[PDB]
Amino acid sequence: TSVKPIFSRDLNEAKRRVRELYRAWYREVPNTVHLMQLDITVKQGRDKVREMFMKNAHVTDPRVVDLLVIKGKMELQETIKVWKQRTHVMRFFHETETPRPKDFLSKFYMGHDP
Amino acid sequence: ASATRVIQKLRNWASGQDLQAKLQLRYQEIAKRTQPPPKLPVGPSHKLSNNYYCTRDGRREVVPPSIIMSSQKAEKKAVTPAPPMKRWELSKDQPYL
Amino acid sequence: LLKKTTGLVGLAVCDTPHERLTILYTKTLDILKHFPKHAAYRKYTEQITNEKLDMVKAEPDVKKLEALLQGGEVEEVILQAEKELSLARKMLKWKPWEPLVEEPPANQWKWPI
Amino acid sequence: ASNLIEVFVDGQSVMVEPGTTVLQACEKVGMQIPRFCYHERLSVAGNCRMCLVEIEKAPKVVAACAMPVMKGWNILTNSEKSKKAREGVMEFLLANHPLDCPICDQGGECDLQDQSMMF
Amino acid sequence: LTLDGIKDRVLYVLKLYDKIDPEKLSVNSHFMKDLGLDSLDQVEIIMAMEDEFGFEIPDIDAEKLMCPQEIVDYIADKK
Amino acid sequence: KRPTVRPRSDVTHKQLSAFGEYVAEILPKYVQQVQVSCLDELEICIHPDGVIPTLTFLRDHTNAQFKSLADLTAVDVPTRQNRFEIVYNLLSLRFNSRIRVKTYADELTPIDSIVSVHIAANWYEREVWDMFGVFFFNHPDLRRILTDYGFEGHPFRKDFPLTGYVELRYDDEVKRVVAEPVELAQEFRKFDLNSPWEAFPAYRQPPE
Amino acid sequence: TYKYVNKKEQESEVDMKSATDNAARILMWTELIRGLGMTLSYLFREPATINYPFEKGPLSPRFRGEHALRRYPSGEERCIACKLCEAICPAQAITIEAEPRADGSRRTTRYDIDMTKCIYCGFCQEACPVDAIVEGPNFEFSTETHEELLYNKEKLLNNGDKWEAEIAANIQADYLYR
Ligand code: SF4
Ligand code: SF4
Ligand code: FES
Repeated sequence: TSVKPIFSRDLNEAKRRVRELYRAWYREVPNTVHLMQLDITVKQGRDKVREMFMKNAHVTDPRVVDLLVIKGKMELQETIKVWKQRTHVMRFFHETETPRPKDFLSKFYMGHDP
Repeated sequence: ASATRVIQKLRNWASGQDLQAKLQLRYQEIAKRTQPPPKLPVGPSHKLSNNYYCTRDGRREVVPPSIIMSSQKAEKKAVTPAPPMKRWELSKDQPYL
Repeated sequence: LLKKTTGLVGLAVCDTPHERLTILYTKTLDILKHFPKHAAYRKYTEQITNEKLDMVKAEPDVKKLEALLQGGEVEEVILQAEKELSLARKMLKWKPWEPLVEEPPANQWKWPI
Repeated sequence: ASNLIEVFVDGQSVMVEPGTTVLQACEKVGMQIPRFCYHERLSVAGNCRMCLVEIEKAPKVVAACAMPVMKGWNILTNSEKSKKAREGVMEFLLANHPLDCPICDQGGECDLQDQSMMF
Repeated sequence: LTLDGIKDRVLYVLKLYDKIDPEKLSVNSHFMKDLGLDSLDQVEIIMAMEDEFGFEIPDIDAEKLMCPQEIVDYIADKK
Repeated sequence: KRPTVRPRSDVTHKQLSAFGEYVAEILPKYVQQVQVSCLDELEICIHPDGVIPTLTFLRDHTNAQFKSLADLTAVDVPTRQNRFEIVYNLLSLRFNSRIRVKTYADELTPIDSIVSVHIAANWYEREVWDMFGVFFFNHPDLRRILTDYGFEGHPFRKDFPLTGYVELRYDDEVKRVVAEPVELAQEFRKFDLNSPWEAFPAYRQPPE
Repeated sequence: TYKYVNKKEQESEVDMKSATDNAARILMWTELIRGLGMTLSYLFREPATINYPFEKGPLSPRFRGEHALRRYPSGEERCIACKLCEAICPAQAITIEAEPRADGSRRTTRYDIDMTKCIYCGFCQEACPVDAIVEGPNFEFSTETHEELLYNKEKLLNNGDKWEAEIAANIQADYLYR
């Protein structure tokens, strides 16, 4: 149960890197919304960033947290210099997809998918 | 090929090359679109004897690679992967352009 | 005479190829003397360095020296000696004569699965 | 090794019970001898002659589906004699077999086709 | 160092923060023990301090800036 | 002699075996296995810690001079613990030879990038990261190079589906190119094209 | 061996006549004038343009065009529902469903080939054991809708009945090679 660290010895500086990445994403969201002419507002873009972080927040392996930080830096840098376009940014919101309600009655009425 | 002699001389002088000798438009020298039927030959294995497949099964002669050294299984002069490459000779036909 | 060009872009023409090769091989031997005695890299690199130094000292002609060394042109031989010296320093830092660092898993190199 | 006998498949030693056939010893080692008439839940027939294999220092190939291993036999399964026997038997089957493969329900499920391609 | 000015400017930033209500917030009140926030909420408060003060605060000091009191004396002995 | 069988020269096999012994005894700290195939190709399998010394030695040695990197790739074999096998094919123009260097990694142990040794390793390691998710230490700019912008998942892995998870289409309501969960008008029909009879007895694995 | 494309032997010195030649070359544009002249020569050749659609580009009997399902001279469908064409089809553009016919013959109930998925590689026509599926020489079948390129058995049989006077002749011309 002993492995080689990637960047972080334990969860502490891994969480420090998480906080730095979240800080820079929070900085970049208004610039993203202003530059790429997004229909969304600044508030819900920051909410999207925050709930992405909370989606990934359940992991406590330092290597996995380091790799998630690395991938977040790639996504953020890809947003800094604008290669990721308006469609790629708006892919985070799924506004064109009808969501699937999680109740048994609705999943029974639609089809056989559990 | 239907060009007059005046236009042919003008083209030859203007390009510096003999153009009527090598025309890029094919007129009659190409092969006929209808050909006599062929008869393709057969290969070396088309024989009725001494042709057992085990004697010519190249696919089954492949062996697993020979382990030179393994970490679990396993004064001399230094060597190279091959003798050094011989220097290329200059072209005797046209060495320079 | 002197070579007008080496035939390779970005490679200069060395007007003193014997002295440069001599000092490069001497520096290579001197840095190889710091290696452990049982180092196979030290033994082999000393073998090639000694052979090439002997051939350089034996042949004073540039073209015959290139034909003897058969490593391209003498400028390429000088560049290879420089890279061998840097590699000798890197081997001395890395110490690869030690035993195997960590055994691979049991089916790490088993193909096919 | 009480009531067990040592036999060899391609030089590899293996313990077998008495009455174990050559084909059974070969599949105990891990090689499937070609077969057409042998089924492990049917009685032994021994007629298709596809399981003919060469025993070391034996001039005649034996049918692995019916012949039991005796003692210390070296079963050369991938020998020249065994390959020639398999080639001859498949040639004799496909001599009178009809060219019905596209109109056959046994398209990719054909032991005859697969053993043709393999042996 | 304009202690009262930096103090009520920090309190104004905390009032302006939309997630937390003004009524139970105090100077010595603690972010997770009292206010029920998250570490992400805490670093959002720190970034509000950033863009309202104009000077950088490193990630290291953020885990010590845990009540408005540490914020106000940190800017007091930093400015 | 046989017109249907590829001719075999054993001098290349002897030379590559000698060079494999040479490299193995020069670097016993990292080299884990040395093999020469029936195709006369030398493969040297090393520890991930010795990627930089092995590549530097092969590039800068007088007897090696493997100054040209043929390619850098990864093979996903998801039955072993370190499922990504990183393969470096190198070419020696001085000695007219080719060599292969293998190492291993999994999803959570990155290996050292060799951009300092060969410059094509920049884009090749970018490709390996984009296709397999193998991180590379000390890279100048490791990012995606082939997938879509913001593509989630590494598609050359064995467990990644062939058709993927999302597909793009133009939505007129939002006037954009949007991503949907993938739905195929005709499903890709998988074919079980494996004969139940063993083809090559030379590669017969022993029973478990 | 090897040769030099830009290297020149030794030196041609620096002579006054050579300097005057170079100065005349880059002052009176001699290479420009000769390039103009041979472009004028091509102005005075004959164009290589054929008169489409009244003239057609030459082809070969091997040409892989629009797919078609052939018949025997009796009129029976050549296809025997053996599915090797869809087994070998590298783009998976062939879908086949089959059942015994009322007289018990092994025939297809569905034979769909997607032109928008097909790569026009001839693997079906070279894997067909009875010369049923062919890539006939039709290529002028561009449609205005995506649906019209989704062929079924009726469309393929209609194509085979339409192009049989040419497909059979091409197969007669080329079948000795294959
Ligand atoms: S020509 Fe088209 S239909 Fe025929 S096998 Fe090739 S891709 Fe499939
Ligand atoms: S290969 Fe020929 S006979 Fe067989 S199913 Fe296809 S079209 Fe029909
Ligand atoms: S399997 Fe038929 S003879 Fe043995």
